[PDB]
Amino acid sequence: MRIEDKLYLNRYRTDEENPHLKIKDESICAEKCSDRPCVSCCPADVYEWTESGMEVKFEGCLECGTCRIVCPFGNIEWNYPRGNYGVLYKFG
Amino acid sequence: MRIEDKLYLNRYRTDEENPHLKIKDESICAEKCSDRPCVSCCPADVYEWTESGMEVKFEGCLECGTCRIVCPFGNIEWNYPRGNYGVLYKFG
Amino acid sequence: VVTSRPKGEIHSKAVVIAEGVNPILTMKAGLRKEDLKPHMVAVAVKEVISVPEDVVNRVFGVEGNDGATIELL
Amino acid sequence: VVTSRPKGEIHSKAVVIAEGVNPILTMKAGLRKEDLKPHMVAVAVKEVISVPEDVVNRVFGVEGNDGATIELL
Ligand code: SF4
Ligand code: SF4
Ligand code: SF4
Ligand code: SF4
Repeated sequence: MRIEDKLYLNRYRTDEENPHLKIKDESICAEKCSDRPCVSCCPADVYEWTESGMEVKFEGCLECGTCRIVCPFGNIEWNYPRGNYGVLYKFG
Repeated sequence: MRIEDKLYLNRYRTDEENPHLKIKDESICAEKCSDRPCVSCCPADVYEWTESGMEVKFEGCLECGTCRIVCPFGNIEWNYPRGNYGVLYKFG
Repeated sequence: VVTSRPKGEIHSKAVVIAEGVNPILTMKAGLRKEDLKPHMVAVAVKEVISVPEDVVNRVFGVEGNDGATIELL
Repeated sequence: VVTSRPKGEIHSKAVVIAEGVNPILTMKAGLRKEDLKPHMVAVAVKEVISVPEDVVNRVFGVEGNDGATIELL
């Protein structure tokens, strides 16, 4: 709600059929992870840990790369979106 | 010429019949004085050493008091102008 | 270079990996034997705020395509 | 207090010599046994420049009856 007000300002070409943020193992995010640093350090609120699993709202991804690096267990299959997709920064 | 452009900006009530800057001894300014610090340190160019004596243009005096103090021999009879006379600083 | 495009295969005598941080393509070339750990990088969050050309002059103390940079601690 | 006025002679039980620098009237009261030497004073020359209320806001980085002071060395 709060940061998706500011993500509305950015320009995107969303690739909804190709999620570039896949989580390799959902069970590592349930019992192996304690603090979930992918949620607390994502500048775009992409990751939200529900009890249904991890909700990865990849459409707002700013392609920074923090989630892949801050994740201690490596279970974020992180790619850039394809060419002409993802954030399209105007006056970046 | 140069500083009397800026002395024109000030407001004066000149007391021309009562010069408040008198020089006590004109001979001290001719042979006893070397550098004439009353001329070179007067913010209003009041003192000008001609060969006819010292020209004291007391009408532009800003009543600071430098001349009386910077004079090494004490031969400046320095007074303030009378009440309602001299500089009249607007937004001083 | 192979690309995400369908018939995309560019042939070259040399390849310059100038792709910035997130060394995804550097690790494919054999360089960067590990990934970035979260002490080699800094999360930098930036806003571009529309301030209409004369408040920029006033709050920075400048005028007419002269700029000022603030570093905030 | 005697003044420059014609019938000017003000009688008072005490006289406060709050007349600033150039201690002319302080020396008449017996205090200030000598005059000021030119190391006890500083010549201060000041200009008041008309700068029209919005360039003041721009060059000082302020707005709306908030002021800034520069000390120049
Ligand atoms: S960091 Fe790795 S483990 Fe912890 S939650 Fe995000 S993905 Fe699951
Ligand atoms: S890339 Fe930056 S924005 Fe997209 S998910 Fe990972 S952290 Fe959040
Ligand atoms: S300083 Fe005293 S002596 Fe030297 S010129 Fe001015 S008045 Fe004459
Ligand atoms: S008072 Fe200040 S201005 Fe008037 S003469 Fe002495 S120095 Fe020059």
